[PDB]
Amino acid sequence: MATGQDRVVALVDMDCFFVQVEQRQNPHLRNKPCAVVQYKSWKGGGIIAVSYEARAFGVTRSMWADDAKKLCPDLLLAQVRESRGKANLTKYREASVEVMEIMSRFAVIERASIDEAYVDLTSAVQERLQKLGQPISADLLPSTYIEGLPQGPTVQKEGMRKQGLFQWLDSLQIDNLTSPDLQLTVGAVIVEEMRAAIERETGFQCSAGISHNKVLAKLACGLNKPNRQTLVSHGSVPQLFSQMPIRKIRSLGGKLGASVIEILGIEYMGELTQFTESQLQSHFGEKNGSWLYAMCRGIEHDPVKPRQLPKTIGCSKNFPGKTALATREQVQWWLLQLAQELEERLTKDRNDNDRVATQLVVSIRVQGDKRLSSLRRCCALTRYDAHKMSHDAFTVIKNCNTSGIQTEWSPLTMLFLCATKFSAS
DNA sequence: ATGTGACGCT
DNA sequence: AGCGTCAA
Ligand SMILES: Nc1ccn([C@H]2C[C@H](O)[C@@H](COP(=O)(O)OP(=O)(O)OP(=O)(O)O)O2)c(=O)n1
Ligand SMILES: [Ca+2]
Repeated sequence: MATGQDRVVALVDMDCFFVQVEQRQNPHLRNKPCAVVQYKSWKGGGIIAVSYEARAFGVTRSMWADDAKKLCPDLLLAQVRESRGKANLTKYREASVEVMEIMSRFAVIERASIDEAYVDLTSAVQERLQKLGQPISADLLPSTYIEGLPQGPTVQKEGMRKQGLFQWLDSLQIDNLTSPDLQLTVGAVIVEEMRAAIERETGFQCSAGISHNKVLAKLACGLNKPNRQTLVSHGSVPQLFSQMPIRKIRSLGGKLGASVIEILGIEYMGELTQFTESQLQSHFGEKNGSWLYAMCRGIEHDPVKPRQLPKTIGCSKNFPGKTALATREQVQWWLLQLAQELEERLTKDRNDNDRVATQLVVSIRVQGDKRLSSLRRCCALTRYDAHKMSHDAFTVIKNCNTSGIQTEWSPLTMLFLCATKFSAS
């Protein structure tokens, strides 16, 4: 029996992260229907983050502020810092590197997103079981939800959870330390603990998902939001997946999952457990078949990586519709500004992490082209110089102008510089 | 006309 | 090397 209960993986996401960061800075926005805005010019600005009070009005990410004011009239709005013509997210990066430092103190983290990190707690948990030859109280888990529980023979929201917790806390075997359920339970305490520190030392709230692998830890987190954690066990999986849409799983949100639906003619994840391993390999490849077969039975061996630091530093600028760049001088100018921000971020990164980028990546967009990026060329980053970068960034794309006149440009919907291929310093 | 970053594939 | 997929 290849348990599928080898590791203990947690996943922590900050609840309406960007909003909180503003709410902490501006006290007047806390416990208020509010949102983070970007570029007031076009339609009051596009929304990139929504407080959960404003999520009651139906305000969502990717929506113009003017339109959201029609749903939530008294929607308080914070604005994003702007840098040389573009939005600047230095505040949330600096606010993110805060939380990572804290999660690091407990265990090794994989920076999935800016407000997310994965934690492999196998080592840490076992090193607690020896120091705790004794039961586990419910008071050590005041925000933990046991998925699937309760059931059988407690009316409102926190009325339950308690029962599901109690029903669970009885069933577990504190005697058997190899008991995977016991491990997750202990991890949840450890997760509860680090969460409390995050809120104490930053003032920020977050949800967490605890399970045996990364993908389940992900889904578990999003189950009970906000400021709650959810424990998904091996036993919760079959009953859970049977009603759980496939689109609601990492990687399966894309067109892969779309085909998987219409190819096999299904809806939920539990319906994959029928098909053999070789069948799913026959449709989606040896890699996907092996993965889907394991994952539909709640198994995934994609490991948590010691990667608290990114591998690519980049900044983008989009020029939608008639705002496209049709001169060499606009392009020359913007590439500079883009390279200017990239430089100070690089010199920053260097002074903190003691490392340097070596290869400059340039990427563009044209009009009448759907895909996010059309062309993309590497360079060679040797000097953190906002000019040498952009000048070379121009050089590696100077040819792209299809105009007979050199002063113009034929046009760009987007530009994207990216410093990568790092090296130790 | 919403506006980074990681990874797989050829 | 360049492009495609996926998600925050
Ligand atoms: N397409 C996106 C996705 C995220 N973010 C920013 C804003 C988010 O606050 C933060 C993380 O977004 P999440 O998807 O993790 O979810 P939220 O933090 O917005 O709230 P919640 O966790 O309650 O869903 O990164 C963004 O600007 N654009
Ligand atoms: Ca979030």
